[PDB]
Amino acid sequence: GMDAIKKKMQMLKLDNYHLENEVARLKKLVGER
Amino acid sequence: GMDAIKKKMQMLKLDNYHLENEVARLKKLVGER
Amino acid sequence: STFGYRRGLSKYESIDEDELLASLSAEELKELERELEDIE
Repeated sequence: GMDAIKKKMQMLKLDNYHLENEVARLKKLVGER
Repeated sequence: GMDAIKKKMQMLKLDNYHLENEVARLKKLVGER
Repeated sequence: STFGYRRGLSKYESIDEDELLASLSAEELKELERELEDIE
């Protein structure tokens, strides 16, 4: 139902958050702030 | 109506692709790859 | 702590998924749940 749409949207936002946290790790390892 | 929300959800798979490609590029630069 | 501005929040915390779907018709909600197959 609409609950599957809510879950997949909130899951894609969590995957996006994990990828932003991995980009933030790798930027910091390159000697950034 | 909902077609704008379809495209909004398909876009997150593409942002996560741009992010995975940048994760791969930075893992190359910092020697983790 | 400044980190609370993002720790536990994605790049897209600008609308709640309850309110985002709220105005759709019953046949739109069906055809939007069908899109989840194409998204995966």
